Amino acid sequence: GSMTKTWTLKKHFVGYPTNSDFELKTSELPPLKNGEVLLEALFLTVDPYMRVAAKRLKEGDTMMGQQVAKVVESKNVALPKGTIVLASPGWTTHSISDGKDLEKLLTEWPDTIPLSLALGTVGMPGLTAYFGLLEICGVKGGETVMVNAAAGAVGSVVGQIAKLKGCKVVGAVGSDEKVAYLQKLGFDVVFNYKTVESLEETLKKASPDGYDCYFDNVGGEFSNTVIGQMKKFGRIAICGAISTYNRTGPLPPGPPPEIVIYQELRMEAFVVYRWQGDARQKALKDLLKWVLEGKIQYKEYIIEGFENMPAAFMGMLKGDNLGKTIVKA
Amino acid sequence: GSMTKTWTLKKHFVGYPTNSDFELKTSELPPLKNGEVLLEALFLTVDPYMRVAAKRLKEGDTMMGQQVAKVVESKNVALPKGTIVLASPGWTTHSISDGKDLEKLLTEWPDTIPLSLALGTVGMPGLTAYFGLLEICGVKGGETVMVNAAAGAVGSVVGQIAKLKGCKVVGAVGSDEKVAYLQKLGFDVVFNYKTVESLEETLKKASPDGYDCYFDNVGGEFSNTVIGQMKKFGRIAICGAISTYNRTGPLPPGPPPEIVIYQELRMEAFVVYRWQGDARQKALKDLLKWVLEGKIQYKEYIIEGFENMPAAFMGMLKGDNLGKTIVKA
Amino acid sequence: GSMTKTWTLKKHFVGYPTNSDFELKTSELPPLKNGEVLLEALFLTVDPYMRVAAKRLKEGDTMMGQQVAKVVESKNVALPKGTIVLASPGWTTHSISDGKDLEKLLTEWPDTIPLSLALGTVGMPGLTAYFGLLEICGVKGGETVMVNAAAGAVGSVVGQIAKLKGCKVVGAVGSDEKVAYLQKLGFDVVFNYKTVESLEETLKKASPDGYDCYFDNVGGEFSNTVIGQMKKFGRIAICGAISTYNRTGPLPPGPPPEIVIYQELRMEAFVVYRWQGDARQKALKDLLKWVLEGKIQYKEYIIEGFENMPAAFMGMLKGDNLGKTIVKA
Amino acid sequence: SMTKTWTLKKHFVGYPTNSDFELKTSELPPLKNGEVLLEALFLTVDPYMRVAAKRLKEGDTMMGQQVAKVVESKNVALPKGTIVLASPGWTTHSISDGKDLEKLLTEWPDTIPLSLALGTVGMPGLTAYFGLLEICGVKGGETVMVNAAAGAVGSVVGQIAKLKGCKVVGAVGSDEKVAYLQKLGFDVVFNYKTVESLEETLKKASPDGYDCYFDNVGGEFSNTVIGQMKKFGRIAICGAISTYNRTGPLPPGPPPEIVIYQELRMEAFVVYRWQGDARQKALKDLLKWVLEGKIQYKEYIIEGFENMPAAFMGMLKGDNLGKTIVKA
Ligand SMILES: NC(=O)c1ccc[n+]([C@@H]2O[C@H](COP(=O)([O-])OP(=O)(O)OC[C@H]3O[C@@H](n4cnc5c(N)ncnc54)[C@H](OP(=O)(O)O)[C@@H]3O)[C@@H](O)[C@H]2O)c1
Ligand SMILES: NC(=O)c1ccc[n+]([C@@H]2O[C@H](COP(=O)([O-])OP(=O)(O)OC[C@H]3O[C@@H](n4cnc5c(N)ncnc54)[C@H](OP(=O)(O)O)[C@@H]3O)[C@@H](O)[C@H]2O)c1
Ligand SMILES: NC(=O)c1ccc[n+]([C@@H]2O[C@H](COP(=O)([O-])OP(=O)(O)OC[C@H]3O[C@@H](n4cnc5c(N)ncnc54)[C@H](OP(=O)(O)O)[C@@H]3O)[C@@H](O)[C@H]2O)c1
Ligand SMILES: NC(=O)c1ccc[n+]([C@@H]2O[C@H](COP(=O)([O-])OP(=O)(O)OC[C@H]3O[C@@H](n4cnc5c(N)ncnc54)[C@H](OP(=O)(O)O)[C@@H]3O)[C@@H](O)[C@H]2O)c1
Ligand SMILES: COc1ccc2c(c1)c(CC(=O)O)c(C)n2C(=O)c1ccc(Cl)cc1
Ligand SMILES: COc1ccc2c(c1)c(CC(=O)O)c(C)n2C(=O)c1ccc(Cl)cc1
Ligand SMILES: COc1ccc2c(c1)c(CC(=O)O)c(C)n2C(=O)c1ccc(Cl)cc1
Ligand SMILES: COc1ccc2c(c1)c(CC(=O)O)c(C)n2C(=O)c1ccc(Cl)cc1
Repeated sequence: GSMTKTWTLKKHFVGYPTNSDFELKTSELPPLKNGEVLLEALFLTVDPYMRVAAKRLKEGDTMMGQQVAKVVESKNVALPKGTIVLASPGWTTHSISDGKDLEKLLTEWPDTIPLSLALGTVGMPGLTAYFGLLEICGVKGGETVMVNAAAGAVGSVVGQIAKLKGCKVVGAVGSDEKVAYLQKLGFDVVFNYKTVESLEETLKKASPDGYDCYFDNVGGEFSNTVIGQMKKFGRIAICGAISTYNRTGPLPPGPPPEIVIYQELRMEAFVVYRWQGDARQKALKDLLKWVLEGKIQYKEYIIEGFENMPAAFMGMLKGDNLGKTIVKA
Repeated sequence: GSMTKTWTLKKHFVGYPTNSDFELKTSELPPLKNGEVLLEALFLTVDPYMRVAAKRLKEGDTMMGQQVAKVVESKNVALPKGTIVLASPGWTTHSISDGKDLEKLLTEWPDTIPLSLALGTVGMPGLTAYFGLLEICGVKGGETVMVNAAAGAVGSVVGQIAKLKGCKVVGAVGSDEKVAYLQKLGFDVVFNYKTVESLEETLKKASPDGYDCYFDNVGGEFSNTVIGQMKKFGRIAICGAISTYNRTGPLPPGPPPEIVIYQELRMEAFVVYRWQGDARQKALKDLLKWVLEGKIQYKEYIIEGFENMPAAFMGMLKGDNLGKTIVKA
Repeated sequence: GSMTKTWTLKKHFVGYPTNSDFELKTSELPPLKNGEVLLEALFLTVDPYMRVAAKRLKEGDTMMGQQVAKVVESKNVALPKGTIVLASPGWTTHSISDGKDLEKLLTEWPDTIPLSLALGTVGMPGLTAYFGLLEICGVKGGETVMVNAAAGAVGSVVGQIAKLKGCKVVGAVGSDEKVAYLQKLGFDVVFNYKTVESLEETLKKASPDGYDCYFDNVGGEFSNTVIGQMKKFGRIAICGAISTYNRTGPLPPGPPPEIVIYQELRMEAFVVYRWQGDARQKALKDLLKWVLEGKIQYKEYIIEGFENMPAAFMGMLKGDNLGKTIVKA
Repeated sequence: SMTKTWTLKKHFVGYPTNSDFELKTSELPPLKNGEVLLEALFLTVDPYMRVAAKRLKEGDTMMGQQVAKVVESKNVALPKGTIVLASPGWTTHSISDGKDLEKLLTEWPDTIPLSLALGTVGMPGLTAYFGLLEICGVKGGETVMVNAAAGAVGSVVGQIAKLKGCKVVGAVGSDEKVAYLQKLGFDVVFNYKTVESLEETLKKASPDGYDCYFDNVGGEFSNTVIGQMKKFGRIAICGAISTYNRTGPLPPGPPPEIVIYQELRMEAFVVYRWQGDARQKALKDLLKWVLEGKIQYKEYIIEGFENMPAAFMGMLKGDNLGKTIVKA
């Protein structure tokens, strides 16, 4: 009896996604069964991983993704109308759930921050920065950390956790606007990797001593240069490689194995969902407390309208976003 | 006084080394001074690293390398005539030393094994396999381990230590004679990577479940294929990358970061000389005991004549060697 | 005074252009000076060369390009109101010109054909096909000509001029619709290069004798295969290499010089603007006359709306266009 | 009669190695009508053999040309003592029927070595002659880039360019070769192996660019040269020796943006395209220029048929200054 809107993949991406690769559909959801609830999207997220996972989708399928939603119709006594939850039905305005696949927000979640932070700094990207930096990289204080995409959802949290842990932070971003923003946040050195005369010279001057840690979101040639300036036994958290997600040809060369061996680098990739239970719960509480204390400032790149969700995904891949990209329903 | 012969790098290598890139030179060493000794090479080693480190030499320099030598003339009572030592004067038949840079063999070294094992299984390559497998890969027992160059000095020791730790071993070699030899040693699966119809399908049949560990001596496209079949949380010891040492053009593409990230691989490069003191002495003794007890079989590829040292170096780069490549003086 | 709209390059392209790389800007043009005129764009062209030339622009500059325009205000007696001219002010709807850089259409230009053909078959792309085939390739009749992008502006004119000169034409295109269209036109063989089981096998069956001429618009691996089937002393007109314009990494391998040398191939690149004066005028008249006689059928891929000019440029790079891509103001 | 023959034991992997060749001694049959027995005096080794050996079956004889003399004859047109060019491969003695033999120039004097018939006054000299004068189309005054400029073909290219009034920028692989070509008078000569940047070196050697490019090397080297060709510049694609011994994929191709913008003309060629009167005219011109001192000849002589594999391998690695020749 209820209607919904859903973004589906009409055509597989070639290079960057385009508007014609998506198709909006209006359908009628089935009636609720006993124990089910109807969820209305309040905020939806778009994330770089969707560019990679989309290739395993079939044409006509719904784009994957998480959202903050509220119950608008309930046949479940535990989930009354008004309940806020995180759910991953994909790019859709309304969806059916039985309760098992839903996640309530932290009990201490205050009204002083937008619910949309549950998809960002106090959500999956913030957890990625938390464990990638503190556990994979293992910063203990005083290290020099290189982080790229430093003005995005993950990188901005990485740099600010590093600063509050007593580290020096060198950040790479793709616009002068992002450089200014992170400078205001207090990052030690920030530069626009698109306009540097020499990426090697820039990284050398940013830290003549080398780099203890590298939180890598970009991959590709950029990371080959960073590897040449890691300290011996330096540590790389392989978080992402967004410079390759939209590639049409072969991957770029790897770093010269001469340098990798001499540098005896430890390089570990990770997926945020590895951490669950009490470890995950504790990381969310730390992130919430740091936001409320101002040690982590949040900024959101809000795109208004479900109909503009493809445009938000496409823009984020191209760096339009300063901070977590969010679609307000 | 005494005469000597020395192999020098006449020209920097372009692709594989050739005879024209080396020049034998005969010089007269000065008489011995107080505290000096004259060393006569008994066995000299050639190793893949020399292909890469030679680029940092100047044309005319002596090729670098280690050797087992004996004192044949002494003005140093602490190093009497007949003393056996390890020394790294380069590709030379005779050399003068004062003692500081000389390393005696293990005191328990028996006459039942060749002195040349101090350059191989009970030497630098054996230590490389030892720490690369037990620490960097961190084998606990029961893992499925992929080792390439599995019939070489390091790789053959890797597979044999893995077998006595209870691991399944999948070895890749370059000739049918190497396939047969390692099968007789007991390696679970061994194949000739040069003649298999498809490296990917071969690795899948050798272990449909994937690979817990990857001892990587080869790098390049081969490692790209192995990475597509690593188990989640799989560990890679980046030991060498010999598939690139003789390249004329750019490095090959890197591994797909999509697989590296989702499988959350740990990948650490290492240099054998990192381990010193009691850990190194303890590893040498473990290797020596394993040899005498038959747990580690040794095979040497002996090339006779100092004048054939370039041919041994080139042949080993071409895969001629079954076991440690050694030049008998 | 008069208002105008201008497409600017907001960001340098990384891979394929995206909407985020362009910015529409509204300006107020200054008053006309004596001898100047105000031009209103009727049709604008987008062309592959713009993907490569944009690299030399500064961010904020106007995208380069040609257009058919009409004088809407004149202080120039030679250019009264209503005059149609070709002009190259870039991607702009209104512009000021002093007349020197303007080109009137052929005096015999009839009302029976679209004005936009002055940007295509009876314009710059038609001149590229004309001189590239008749002069650089030097077809005299009876040759077998391989042309790729055979359904684009240049390639479609190449194949049709080749057919009317008595040549056999083998065309490569990127869709089955383009295969069907060119087969109907009378091209001897046409195939979809994206779906062939083996590019070499397809080209061998299309002409077991080889290829006398190769009009190359694509470059890359495709041309490596074509070179492997050129007749001895075959001629290649290097017109474009669009398969590399949107690359993120290094160029692909070159053709095997063993084949290029033994086949003694003649390869000459050219720019259409080399030909001027009477030679250029003669070609324009030939192209118009062939169009009016039906020997050259024209097709246009029309995108309506100046605001959709970036989308027409991007679509053409992705093969959306059958025939010359044109933006109707 | 007995003979000695070098055969391809194993197909090459990278550069040829000593083990890839096998010397075989066989007994030739007696002569029939019109047949002669040839004794090799000089044999040539050439870069093309590295590539043509890929079409051989293992056990076959290595291909190649040689100067030979008739030591036994049943052909009146070819008496004992006659000098001829023959291509029986790497063999000390061979039987021929006369059809495939070529007499030397009739005016060939005793003042020059016979072995020049395999070099400056032979196939490599003809390659430089037609490659430069026809494919590059030198008329005089051009700035000419020639690599392998101290080899058989490249040294003749640079000297024909000098006598036509051209500026010559030559690339070689040793300081000895740099000194030899600087002494000959080449305008600019550099060791491409020791420059820190090939682009900088070519930029300063000719800030104006290059009118012509005689290409013996190919690969990355030629990608750099293409970025410095003047508009409408001409490239003679003679060889690509930097790729003959490759084990992996070819390097990237030249940047098409530059090739199109500069409207470059690039034509490959094989020396045997020219025959009859055009070939004869070139041979005469080359002999005249050698006798007049305009083309100096230098040979890299390796003595002994048994060292022919070593001469072929060394030439591929740049040991040779001038044409590599094996003295039987
Ligand atoms: N391992 C995990 O579990 C995990 C979880 C979440 C995210 N990730 C990864 O972390 C990265 C960041 O994700 P996010 O959610 O925070 O997105 P984000 O950084 O907010 O947005 C993507 C950003 O990447 C940059 N970018 C795009 N193309 C680029 C290129 N070619 N070179 C360099 N930078 C480029 C752009 O910023 P500039 O203007 O600075 O270029 C853009 O703003 C992605 O690689 C993603 O896959 C991993
Ligand atoms: N990091 C360290 O401390 C350290 C120390 C010592 C050695 N290493 C490295 O460990 C590796 C083994 O060294 P080693 O002394 O034991 O040499 P080795 O394996 O005894 O000899 C090299 C072997 O590599 C193989 N090979 C050559 N080219 C190859 C290619 N393109 N692809 C695949 N395999 C190829 C050949 O065997 P096939 O018949 O299987 O091709 C050859 O026998 C080298 O990469 C070396 O640099 C590292
Ligand atoms: N030298 C000169 O003076 C001159 C002048 C004008 C144009 N040109 C060149 O000539 C070519 C054609 O230009 P045009 O104006 O006629 O454009 P066009 O062919 O009308 O449009 C470009 C076409 O190229 C094809 N294409 C795109 N990406 C490709 C790829 N990766 N591989 C193969 N084909 C691809 C697409 O058709 P498919 O469906 O077949 O992919 C597309 O329709 C371009 O290379 C251009 O630079 C040269
Ligand atoms: N008809 C034809 O098209 C034709 C006929 C004959 C020869 N050729 C070609 O012309 C070239 C020269 O032949 P040639 O008979 O005169 O031989 P050559 O130049 O006397 O000997 C080959 C020379 O090439 C150089 N070389 C080797 N490897 C190299 C590399 N990787 N990069 C750059 N230079 C390298 C060496 O000199 P450096 O010390 O300067 O490196 C070596 O001396 C070859 O490419 C051959 O195939 C073509
Ligand atoms: C990846 O290319 C190289 C280049 C140089 C290398 C190595 C590898 C390795 C490791 C290997 O791959 O064997 C070593 C050990 N190299 C040395 O220069 C060296 C030699 C002796 C000492 Cl004491 C210290 C360092
Ligand atoms: C670049 O190669 C990939 C491919 C797939 C990936 C990721 C990275 C990452 C990590 C990232 O880069 O954000 C994630 C999370 N991928 C998922 O498929 C996924 C999607 C939804 C869920 Cl619930 C769980 C997993
Ligand atoms: C680089 O790949 C090759 C392959 C074959 C080649 C050549 C080059 C060259 C030129 C060179 O590079 O020297 C020649 C002359 N090839 C011959 O097969 C040949 C032999 C005899 C005659 Cl009559 C005609 C041609
Ligand atoms: C792929 O590398 C390039 C880069 C720039 C190019 C071209 C090709 C071509 C040819 C082509 O289309 O391939 C042209 C014409 N370029 C121009 O910049 C240009 C010059 C003058 C005018 Cl009036 C208009 C455009």
